[PDB]
Amino acid sequence: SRPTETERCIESLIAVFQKYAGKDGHSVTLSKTEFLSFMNTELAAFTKNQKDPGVLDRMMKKLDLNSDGQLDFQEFLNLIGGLAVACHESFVKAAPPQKRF
Amino acid sequence: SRPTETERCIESLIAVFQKYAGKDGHSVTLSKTEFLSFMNTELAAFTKNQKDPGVLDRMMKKLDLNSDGQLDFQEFLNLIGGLAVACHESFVKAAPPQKRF
Repeated sequence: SRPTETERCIESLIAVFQKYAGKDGHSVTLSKTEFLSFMNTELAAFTKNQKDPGVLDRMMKKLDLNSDGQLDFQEFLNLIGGLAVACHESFVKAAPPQKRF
Repeated sequence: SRPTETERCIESLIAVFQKYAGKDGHSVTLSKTEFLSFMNTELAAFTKNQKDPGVLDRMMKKLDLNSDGQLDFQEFLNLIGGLAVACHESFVKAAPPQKRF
């Protein structure tokens, strides 16, 4: 597999992490702060003017950082993935009258 | 944001789940079995001829299913995401001489 919709799907989220987590191959982790810039630089639709300080702020905080001292592989998928569920489809635009704290 | 590399990245993994987890909007979950077909139908590069029964088999089993009785949002990102780390970049093609059980 290569040109498969899913194929491009996987490589997509893995790299969002790798990009900040290493441009020339360094380690299998990243940085809580390095994630900051990425979100605001390549994910404004999720944190546009911080219209919602409960999507990103809640994820990055609850991500529980303690893996090798640095970020991680799923931590990112978890970091951004969670936002997708708290900003993109899956959960949002599905239960407008069923949303609360 | 819309045409951003990350933008397409998020929508990519969310839909892999949604697609099996509902084509016309049903719920925010999926099905352990429904995931089976998806992997073999749109992710053979990860389970091609089951060359590696430790990537998918270990993920789907350890995913710990007990959310609303059905699958879930991250469960998929976790299911496929984990594979990306156990088959795609992030972890693989990074430590050839540093891999083991």
